[PDB]
Amino acid sequence: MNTVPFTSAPIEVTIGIDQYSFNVKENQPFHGIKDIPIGHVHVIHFQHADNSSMRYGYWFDCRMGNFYIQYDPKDGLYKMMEERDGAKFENIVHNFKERQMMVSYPKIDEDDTWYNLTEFVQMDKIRKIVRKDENQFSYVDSSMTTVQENELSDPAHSLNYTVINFKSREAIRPGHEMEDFLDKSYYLNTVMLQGIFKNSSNYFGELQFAFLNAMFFGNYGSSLQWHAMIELICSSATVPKHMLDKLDEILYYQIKTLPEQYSDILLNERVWNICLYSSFQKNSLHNTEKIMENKYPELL
Amino acid sequence: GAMNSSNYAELFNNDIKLFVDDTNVYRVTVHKTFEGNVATKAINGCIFTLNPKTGHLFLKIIHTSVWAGQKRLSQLAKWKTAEEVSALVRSLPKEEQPKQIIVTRKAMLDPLEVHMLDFPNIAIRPTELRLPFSAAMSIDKLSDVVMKATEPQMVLFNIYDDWLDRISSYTAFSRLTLLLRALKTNEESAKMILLSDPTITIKSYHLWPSFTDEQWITIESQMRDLILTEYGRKYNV
Repeated sequence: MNTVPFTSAPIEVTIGIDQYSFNVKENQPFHGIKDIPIGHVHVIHFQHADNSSMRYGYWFDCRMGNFYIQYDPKDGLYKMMEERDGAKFENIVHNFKERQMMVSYPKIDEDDTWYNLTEFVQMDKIRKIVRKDENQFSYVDSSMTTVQENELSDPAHSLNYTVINFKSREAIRPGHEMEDFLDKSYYLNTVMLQGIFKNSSNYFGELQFAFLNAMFFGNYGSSLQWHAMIELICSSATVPKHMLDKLDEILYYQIKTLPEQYSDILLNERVWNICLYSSFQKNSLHNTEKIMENKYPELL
Repeated sequence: GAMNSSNYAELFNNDIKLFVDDTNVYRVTVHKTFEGNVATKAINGCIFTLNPKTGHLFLKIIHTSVWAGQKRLSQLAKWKTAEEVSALVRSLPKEEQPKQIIVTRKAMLDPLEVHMLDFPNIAIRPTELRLPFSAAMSIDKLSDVVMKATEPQMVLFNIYDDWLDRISSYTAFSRLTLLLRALKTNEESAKMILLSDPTITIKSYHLWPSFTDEQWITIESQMRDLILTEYGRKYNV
């Protein structure tokens, strides 16, 4: 069980750790989060009480280093940093734990929700989508644009998701225009899976990362990417049985976790109606279709 | 974006453009089978691809053989239209290629956009205009070349005959649309108006009769009266 200590909390903030959230008051003796499960990526995220503009946060994996949070009064944000001195770090964490100045990652023993949202998400793949190679953790916020959004502006602060575009020469083989537009199997299986992702695990990891940035930060480009990657599968007549069954599970947990009050801004009516009711895979997503029809019958 | 009454002069500027109408590509007769079920029999069709400034009509004849053993023909017909327009553009010298292609039906936008990905500088647009190009098969010489075709064929016409010697493109297009609207509304009455005086003939190299300027004004009036007469008949107004 790993720990992300905080130097202090000088500004009132809502702190997210994965799907959990805690309100901290201005100058409250909050010194961090303990008992963080090893084996998963994690996201620690922030919304300031005095300016809800900019949700921002840090993707990290405690296996890769010792990370802490320190408020920067110049840049006005809680920053993640790495502590290279193992013994200094262990000594700080022991003191804060002894004085019970840390909140406990509040995982229920039965509860596989975080595993189920992050099954395919790996820190090494996050670090290729979010490029800042001097840090082992990745900063994301509300306003960061995608490479595809910047094509349609600062490249260093961009989300480098895989560009998916149904009306592109990459998506459409010369001489198979109708075939490739109406059945995206070529684009899914040869171009994206064999060509770019190498396997369904990397494809699912990107889809799951896109959903979590959409949900936790309200990142609009992330929401577009999540829907494009769902639509590419649902619009393909030929998909491996194992990929369809896994996609059903992935989407079920995403729809289960989504706050009901955010469904109107996070779910695209066109894409979900098309995927569940018109697409080649309209009858392949049993679990997802059932939770969508019971939780969000309005959207459909 | 979409072409309407707000930007109507754009049709007659010096930017090469084509209208594409797919409404006569897939044509069928519906009939009873021996067992009392219903079946369709395809007949020859055509793509109507028109430069509104020059009058040049690229009439691609669609022979019934292109449907043989194909499914979902109304869907395939849009993609075959887009394939043929794409092939026509690639066949033209660069200086003759259009800068814009306007489709008369929105259902042609995605098929044409996908076939023309190699031509990112050619704009594919819809139109808010209700154009009567479906009535092209009411022009006897165009109907004749389509129905006689035994194989796929492209035929080039000038749909304005020699009118651009005497009138602007704007006026020629207005005359064409009024003639086609009348032929679409009441074909028999329109053809009666065009052919009722034997002394005015259609030249071998023309589609329409050889009307003088004064005779065209009379014809245009009779066509407007036909459209208004039919509108009164339809709506009992």
